[PDB]
Amino acid sequence: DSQNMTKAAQSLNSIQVALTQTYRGLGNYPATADATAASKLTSGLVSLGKISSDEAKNPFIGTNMNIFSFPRNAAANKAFAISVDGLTQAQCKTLITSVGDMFPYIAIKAGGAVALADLGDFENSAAAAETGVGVIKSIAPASKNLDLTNITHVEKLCKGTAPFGVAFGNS
Repeated sequence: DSQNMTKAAQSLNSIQVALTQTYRGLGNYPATADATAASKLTSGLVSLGKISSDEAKNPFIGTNMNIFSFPRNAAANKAFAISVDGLTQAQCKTLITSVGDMFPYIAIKAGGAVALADLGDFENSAAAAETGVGVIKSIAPASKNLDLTNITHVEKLCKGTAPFGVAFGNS
């Protein structure tokens, strides 16, 4: 389908549904200062049965996807991002165009794993998809969101050296 892309889509959907159902009425998502805390958050949610072990798995690398909380219009812990790390460039581009329509926010880390600082702010970081890296889709009104009619965006998407991490966000 490819099988891993289909599985990633399913899992990413299941996780964002679980996060929004669980935490929207609680005012915030759980704090995550760094990727260590993000990893512990995912493991915690598996342990509550909110997401299954298999849904938490990054299908490309076999370990849990990190879940970060990050700011929204300066308010702490008001958005989340599910990070899919360890991708090849091809997997980065394919995944974004396969599941991206389900997420208002998308950011890319080239050459490493997603970190909190890479995420910026859910509402105030403008997308610059013509650069193919960083925030490439967001609700910021000044955003230049990924535009598959633009060959520049298509070619530059997931620019750089591997591994690639892609963060899929919502609030």
